[PDB]
Amino acid sequence: HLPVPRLEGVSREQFMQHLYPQRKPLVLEGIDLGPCTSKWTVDYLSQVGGKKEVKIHVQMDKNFVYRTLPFDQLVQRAAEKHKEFFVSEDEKYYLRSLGEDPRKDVADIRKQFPLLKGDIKFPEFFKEEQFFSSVFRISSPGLQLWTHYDVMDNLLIQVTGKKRVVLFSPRDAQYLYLKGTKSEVLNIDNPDLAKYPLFSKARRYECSLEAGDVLFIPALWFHNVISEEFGVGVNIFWKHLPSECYDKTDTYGNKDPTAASRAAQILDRALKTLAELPEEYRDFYARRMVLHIQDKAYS
Amino acid sequence: QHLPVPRLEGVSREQFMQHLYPQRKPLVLEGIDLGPCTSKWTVDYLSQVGGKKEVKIHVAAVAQMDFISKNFVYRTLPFDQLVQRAAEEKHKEFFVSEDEKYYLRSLGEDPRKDVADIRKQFPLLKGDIKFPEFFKEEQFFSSVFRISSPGLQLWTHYDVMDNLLIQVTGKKRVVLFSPRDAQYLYLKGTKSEVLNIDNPDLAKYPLFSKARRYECSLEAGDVLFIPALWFHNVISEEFGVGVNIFWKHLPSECYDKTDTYGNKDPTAASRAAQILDRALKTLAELPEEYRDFYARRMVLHIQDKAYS
Ligand SMILES: O=C(O)CCC(=O)C(=O)O
Ligand code: NI
Ligand code: NI
Repeated sequence: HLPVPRLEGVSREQFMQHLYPQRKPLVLEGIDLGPCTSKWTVDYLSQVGGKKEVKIHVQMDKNFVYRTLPFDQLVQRAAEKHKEFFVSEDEKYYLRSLGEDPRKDVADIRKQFPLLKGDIKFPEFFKEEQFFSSVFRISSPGLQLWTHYDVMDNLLIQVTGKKRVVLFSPRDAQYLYLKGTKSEVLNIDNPDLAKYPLFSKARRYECSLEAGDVLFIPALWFHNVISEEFGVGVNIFWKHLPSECYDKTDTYGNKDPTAASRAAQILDRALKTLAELPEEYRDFYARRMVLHIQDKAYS
Repeated sequence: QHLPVPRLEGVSREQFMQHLYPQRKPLVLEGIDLGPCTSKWTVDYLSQVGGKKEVKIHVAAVAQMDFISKNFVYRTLPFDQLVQRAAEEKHKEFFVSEDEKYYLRSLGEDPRKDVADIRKQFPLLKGDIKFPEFFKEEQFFSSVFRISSPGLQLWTHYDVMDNLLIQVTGKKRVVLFSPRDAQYLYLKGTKSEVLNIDNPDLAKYPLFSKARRYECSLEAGDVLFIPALWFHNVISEEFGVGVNIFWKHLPSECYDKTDTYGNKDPTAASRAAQILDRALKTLAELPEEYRDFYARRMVLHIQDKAYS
């Protein structure tokens, strides 16, 4: 239960030249985000944001179904056991902003919530060219989000309400039972070691974003976010690598850099060759392979 | 773990070939009619009937031969003379030290083109020995003389062929490791860095600890079956003469035609490594924080789609 460092009065420069390079999670207390942290009450937020349709999600596994609703009702229901309901009386809601055409364009609080945007100052921790996306994350009290990872550097700004989040090192990948970018273990707290023995060797870092706190999540770091109370956050993705290194298709910040994806493909070719020797020689030379990859491309 | 390699007597060409062989495990066979070699081949006889065919030889100043440091030097001798020296302890004449040890491993006339064959190169001697007929004729790949000074310790290597190591004279301690144990052995090519296997430097080679070793000793008359890929480490305990017979377990097509020894890995496997070295080249131009993550993705993938 390692804790992630909290730090006050950290500077633009201090961050970029001395903290950022450490490549480790870190929360930043007392940054100036503007008025937003002060005036984004459920009652204000509904008014300002508007009634544009936002794609909704309704401990989550598919035990959730997607819906849609007017932004203003999304928030108001997020706060509320909601009276009117898509599925249940004790429904829980969850927003994750997306562009107009989700497969074409990234989310961006500027373009999509202009009026609300003017209320928040994103930390100037990266260069304006490196920007990737800005995302509203509004969830209801208690919601539990599977443990995923993102390929962009991330700033998770907690604007309103509390929120627990626990993180894992990229190197605790093996113990994570990775189905793509998500991990199989839903309940982080008391995990059925029965079903997944390895999840226990994973060193977890924990921390709790209080309204106004900023959590930095380096590229590749694993993280579970549980909304202690109701609240709205925004996180900001940005390109750590030269812009050419990433996936063009990717408007979520989830697809590996092409390089990873390319070498992962030729890897499947090497295996298609190997596969034609009797299992026993195939086994042998596969292990001889991972031996190689470890000596040379590890740390 | 320290296991024993089974020792079976009166095993027949059919049992071995049908029952024992497909098990793919080490096995020693006792009491096989090896021909008269086993009683005839004294050092005096071998010098004589073996002749003066000049042979390439390993000379070493220390029992524990080493490829990392390469603490031994290639030389040549007339066969008879090699035998004669291998059987002494001290030496009148010598390449390096009065106490130096010798190792013969029979080679073809032109190693670049010719596999070694006891038949072709020591015609008179092949007369005294009846190779166990335990494989199909067509798959016979090679047959090698092995002659060593007492107390000489070769290194842990594996071979790509199946192999019958025939212990004609002297006594040989042989410990083997599974091919799955590759991860514990600190290999560099078909060789292992761990030289001292009885008193291993665990400070230097920690993983060597997880390695489960089969052990067995070879006495005159004993024949040992060493399936391909099985690591093995031999130590002639007193001066002895072995011969060994490699042969193809796979479609002859699968092997590397340029290989006259039995080391070079099946072309396909070799292929996959040139391919893989390509992936490891493209990925390599990602920052290491990243590349490292995708390496570990890669091995996770191999242990699933490609391991046993
Ligand atoms: O007998 C020896 O000295 C070594 C034999 C060996 O390594 C083999 O037959 O593969
Ligand atoms: Ni995320
Ligand atoms: Ni060998």
